[PDB]
Order: sequence, then structure tokens, then C-alpha cells
Amino acid sequence: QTPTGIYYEVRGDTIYMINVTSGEETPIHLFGVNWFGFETPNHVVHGLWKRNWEDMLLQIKSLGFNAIRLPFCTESVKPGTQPIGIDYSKNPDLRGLDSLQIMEKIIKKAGDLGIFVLLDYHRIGCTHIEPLWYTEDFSEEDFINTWIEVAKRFGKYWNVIGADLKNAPHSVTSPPAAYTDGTGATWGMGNPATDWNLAAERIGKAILKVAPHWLIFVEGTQFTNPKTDSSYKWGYNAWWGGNLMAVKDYPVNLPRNKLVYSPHVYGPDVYNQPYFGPAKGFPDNLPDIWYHHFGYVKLELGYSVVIGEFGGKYGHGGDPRDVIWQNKLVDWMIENKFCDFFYWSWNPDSGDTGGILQDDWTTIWEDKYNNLKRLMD
Ligand SMILES: OC[C@H]1O[C@@H](O[C@H]2[C@H](O)[C@@H](O)[C@H](O[C@H]3[C@H](O)[C@@H](O)[C@H](O[C@H]4[C@H](O)[C@@H](O)[C@H](O)O[C@@H]4CO)O[C@@H]3CO)O[C@@H]2CO)[C@H](O)[C@@H](O)[C@@H]1O
Repeated sequence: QTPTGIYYEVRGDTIYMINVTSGEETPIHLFGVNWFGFETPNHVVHGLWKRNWEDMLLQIKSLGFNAIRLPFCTESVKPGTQPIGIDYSKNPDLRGLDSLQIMEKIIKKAGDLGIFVLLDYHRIGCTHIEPLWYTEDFSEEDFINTWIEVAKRFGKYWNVIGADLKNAPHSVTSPPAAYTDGTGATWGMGNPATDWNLAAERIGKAILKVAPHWLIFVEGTQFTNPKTDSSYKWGYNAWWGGNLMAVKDYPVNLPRNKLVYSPHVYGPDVYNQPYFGPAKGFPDNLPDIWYHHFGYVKLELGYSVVIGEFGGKYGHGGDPRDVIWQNKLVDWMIENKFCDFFYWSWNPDSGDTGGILQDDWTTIWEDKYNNLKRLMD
């Protein structure tokens, strides 16, 4: 049942932490941030050139977050990979430690602060997000074996809630072709080699044999099947990791009490979506978009839905409509009780979204955070 004494599960659409010994069951909310970098060529969370890593965790906790999503790539989780770009005068206790050991230090420290950690297999290599959970050089069995090894090691950390199986499944070509061409993820198409709903079952079973106490977070795709995507006017305009419209007819075949649907959703700073034009109904059009793409999965079907990524520059050097977009989304999440989330990102160095921290890696965008804060209250 569990190597830690803690078992995570979903009841209703709420995530529970169970102390299996005492029998105590606590419902948890995930007020989370993404702290990225283990999936990049640095092979470490970013900003350790400007900050101490512990100081960073303390500051995250001081802002009322109690959860971190930790993106990783294959390399960062194999021993002996060496981190690049760390100021060791600021980080003495990180000297002579590899990308895996830092990852472990960060999680144990987070746990010390009651912070939950979601492990995210973000990239297969360490440069970009592939549309599928395999490449020419890295097979699905290789991907599954990496997850098995991640799960054997990090399953011993009480505060690790589970596995975001693959960051942002998506297409690298357009429909109708994208559905049959074998280069991008699908859902409900039929082909188990591209259909993310079927691959998430395989990879998830594999993880649950070794970390039975974990949760399996399954993102949306970008396109699913033409019948599903055609069912809604904005069916062809979902985010990578964002399209959960096929959950109703093609549910992932996994234990309901272990599964979390985890959509990405973004504003005009990531992509100039047609429904972001006031002409196409922005911003009042947004509740119904979100509903159709992923909101109905919780609100109609009652599964647990955790928004794994959302964010934007909040009018700081980007599209000013992002302020309206972030306000409207928080309003909607509060009204509809989506209280579990990971903001993208803690890091200021996300080129299209910036982060909670400003470019100085020290100070927060007060207004962006203030708006986010309403969800924590
Ligand atoms: O990892 C560090 C890296 O992160 C970047 O932040 C990305 C996230 O890593 C990622 O999970 C997510 O990816 C975006 C992606 O960057 C966009 O190109 C893509 O745009 C899609 C859109 O989704 C579709 O609807 C549209 O049809 O096609 C476009 C592509 O043309 O959207 C996905 C998410 O849906 O979100 C983060 C923000 O982009 C930082 O930007 C980078 O600087 C960091 O190095």
C-alpha cells in the first residue's frame, strides 16, 4: 500500500492524504508553483546563480504556496548528470552533488515546510517538449522504464504526491492530418501508439505497480479525434496539454481513486488565440471555453481536475489583455471550486509568461501575485 506510511488518493473530486497507520484522512488543496530547470540543459532548477535554493523554498512557502511541480528531463534523473549554472558561494551545501541529489535535497526540504511535490516528466531530452512520449531514439519502453526508476527512488519521499506522466502531449502538424500521421498525440483516434488516453493507462499501470500510494496526473492533448474536436467551435483551438474534451467518451482506463486530469491553460501571452479577440467574445466568452476544454471533467463528470500550468506576464512587458485573462480565470476557478493548481512559473525566466519573481530573481510582481492570492483565500 505504501513505503512511507502516506497514501494519496482521490475521493469524489478531492485529493486526500491518508496516514495508513493512524487512519487519519486529510483533504488537501494544492496551491502550487512550477519551479523549472531540471528539464533544461542546466540540469537544475533555475536561479541558483542569483539565489540560495533554501531561501527560494522559504520565499515560496512565505507566499502561501504548499505545492511545487518539478519539471524534469531524462538526463537530470540519471545519476552523474552534472548541473550547470550554480553560484556555490550562495549554495555551499550543493557542492559535489549531482542533478539527482539536488532534486532529492529540494524535495526533502520542501517536505520539511509541508510542501507537496508533483514530479513532471517534462521533456525526453533537455531542449524542447516532444509531441509524444517517445522519439526515434527513445522508445515508449524506455520512457516507462525511466518512470519506473523515478518512482522507485522518489516514492520514498512522503511529500511526493505522484507523476505527471508526460508534459504537454500535442501535435506538430495540423488536422485532419495530425490525427493519422503518427507524429503527434491523439485521444480516441484508435491507434494505441498515438492515443494518449491508452498510453497514459500503460505508463500509469507501470508506475502504480511500484508506487501504489501515488497519484497519476494525466494531461490533455492538443487534438483528440475529429468527431470530438468538431463537437465544439473552439475544439481546434486548445493548448498543448489542454484538450480534455475526449474524457467523457474515452476515459483513461485507470482506478478512479488514483487519477487526476491535469489541463494546461494559458492566456494571450502564450499564444494569440482567436477567442482572445474582443471580436470573438473575449473575455466573457472564457468561462464557456474553459468549461468545454476541461472544466466539465470536474463539474459534470466529477473527476479531480488540477490545472497543472497557467500564467502570463500580467501586463508587465506583454499583452495587457493578460491582466483581464488572469483575473477572469481566478474568478472562474474560485466560483467553480478549482482550488488545486500549479502556477507557471515561480521563475522569471519563462520567455513568454515571466513568473511570480521579477527578473531580479528576488522580488515578486505584486499585482500578479495579489490576483493569484485570491485562490489561496
Ligand atoms: O521549460 C522551460 C521553458 O518553459 C517555457 O514555458 C512553457 C512550458 O515549458 C510548457 O509546458 C508550456 O508550453 C507551451 C509552449 O511553450 C507554446 O509554444 C505552446 O503554443 C501552442 C498552443 O498551445 C496551441 O494552442 C497553438 O495552436 O500552437 C501553439 C504553438 O504555436 O503552448 C504550450 C502550452 O499549451 O507553457 C510554457 C509557456 O509557454 C518558457 O517559455 C521557456 O522560456 C522556458 O525555457
